[PDB]
Amino acid sequence: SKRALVILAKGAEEMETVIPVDVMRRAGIKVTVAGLAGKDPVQCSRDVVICPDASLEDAKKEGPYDVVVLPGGNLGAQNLSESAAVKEILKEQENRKGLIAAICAGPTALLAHEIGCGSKVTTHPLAKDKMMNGGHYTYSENRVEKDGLILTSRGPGTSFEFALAIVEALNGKEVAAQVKAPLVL
Repeated sequence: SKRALVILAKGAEEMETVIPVDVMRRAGIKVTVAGLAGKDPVQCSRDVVICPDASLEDAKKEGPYDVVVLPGGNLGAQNLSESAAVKEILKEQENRKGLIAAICAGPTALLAHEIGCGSKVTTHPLAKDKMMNGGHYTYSENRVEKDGLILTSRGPGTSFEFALAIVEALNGKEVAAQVKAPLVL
């Protein structure tokens, strides 16, 4: 049974964190919502407050994940980009050859941690310049971009496609389709 690690830092975009967690869980994949700052509730960009399942501190110890997903939100992505814990996890996930997914401003975290340089990726239009600084990536405008183990999406309204892509990547076309239907997309 596939496992997903979702890192939630304050400033994180609510819709971008909940949609993938919800979706992935609908797909029978064990999702762990780890609060970047601990086990305390996290205040997201639009003030909705989420209680983490656990702190990154603990979650990190729970062996590897088939997918580690980075939510968007300017500030949230900044918090991640400045976190040493996230740096070690992303790097482990890239050596271990696992999947890394980031939506909206979230991929600018792969940049800060030098993850997957050379991959084709996408971001929120307004996060393109930051993500492209230094030309270490090749930009794309598709709603969902997947270059090997690097899966990126653009924003809130691409979350469903983002999340379903992860599902397909982890459990295949059949499961993603079954999960998708009831969603009324």
